[PDB]
Amino acid sequence: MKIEHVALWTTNLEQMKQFYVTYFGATANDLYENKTKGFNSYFLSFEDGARLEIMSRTDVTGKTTGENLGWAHIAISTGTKEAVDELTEKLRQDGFAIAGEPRMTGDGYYESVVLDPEGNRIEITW
Amino acid sequence: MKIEHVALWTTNLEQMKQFYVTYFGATANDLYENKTKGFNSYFLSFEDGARLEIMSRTDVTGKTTGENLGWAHIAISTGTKEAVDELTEKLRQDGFAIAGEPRMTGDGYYESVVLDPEGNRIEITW
Repeated sequence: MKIEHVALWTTNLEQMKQFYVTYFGATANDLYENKTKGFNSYFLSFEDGARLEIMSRTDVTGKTTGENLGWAHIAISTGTKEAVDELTEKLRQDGFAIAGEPRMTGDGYYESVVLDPEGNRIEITW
Repeated sequence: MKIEHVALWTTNLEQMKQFYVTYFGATANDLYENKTKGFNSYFLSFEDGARLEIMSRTDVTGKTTGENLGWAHIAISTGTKEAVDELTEKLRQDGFAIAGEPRMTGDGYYESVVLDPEGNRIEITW
């Protein structure tokens, strides 16, 4: 038993795909489509481990206000401290929101926290 | 680069820990605590791959109404079709909500969908 994937409801599917592909080295599979339900999805694969399922459908439309009970974030590890700093700066210069500057957290992670094109939290870990 | 963990805001931390430990074979680490911010957390490890970070803090209190933009669910694989059926039934008999009966989905997964003690979606995959 293990986590096969984590899924994300998205409003602009292609914009999101090319974000994770550009910045986190993800590989996309073929677009899946269910015209009847207005549903579209991609599975993004990383080096190994869990995949990210990005999906959208015409009825999934509501935005959540702040920090609430439920799924909180995902953490992508980069392997080193230097890697977190380098990626956080590439994202900054490309205009993304840096919610958390790189640092050692009290629970022992060297990470930064950035927001994807639709505001979702991602911890960029070593 | 890869997904190190997926995090979940929780209202009853211990209840949630023993759920994932009981049903999905997860192993918990030591409770982390930041008394100043009212924060508590556990990291649950599976066979390998991404971990599940279950956390709570006195200010994270709001519930989200339906299916919205943002993190959608996580999928735990069990390895076989038979395993999905067996686990979905154990969960049913123990009173958990079966949102989706086991079946082959159009995107090629044999899975069921159950709700954890706090209503979060989990796809139980083969």
